[PDB]
Amino acid sequence: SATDAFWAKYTACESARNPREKLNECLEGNCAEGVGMNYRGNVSVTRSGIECQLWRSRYPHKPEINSTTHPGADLRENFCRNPDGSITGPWCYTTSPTLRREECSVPVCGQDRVTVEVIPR
Repeated sequence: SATDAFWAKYTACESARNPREKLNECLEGNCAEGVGMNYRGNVSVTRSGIECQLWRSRYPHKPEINSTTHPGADLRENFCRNPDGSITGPWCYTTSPTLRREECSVPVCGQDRVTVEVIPR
């Protein structure tokens, strides 16, 4: 990227961007800013208890999204991402053969809560 590079980040952090606290936190990948483009977390499981598959690991599911199309997105071994712009949030491809994909529960930035509720045992 470069300046496509600055927009990528700028876009993703347009809402948390005024106060430097609010805006760094965002670039600091750790919590989700609206649907979670800003997110360089560390959460390897879906909201239901399932273990995310590797981004390059391409079995049980073959991903259309691949770090080889989403220069963008940090499709770093099996963490939870949001390379598309999903309403539900940073998601991941499950390792359960009948669950292609599911979102992940992640810390929101600022008003701490959870992106989506985690399913009980």
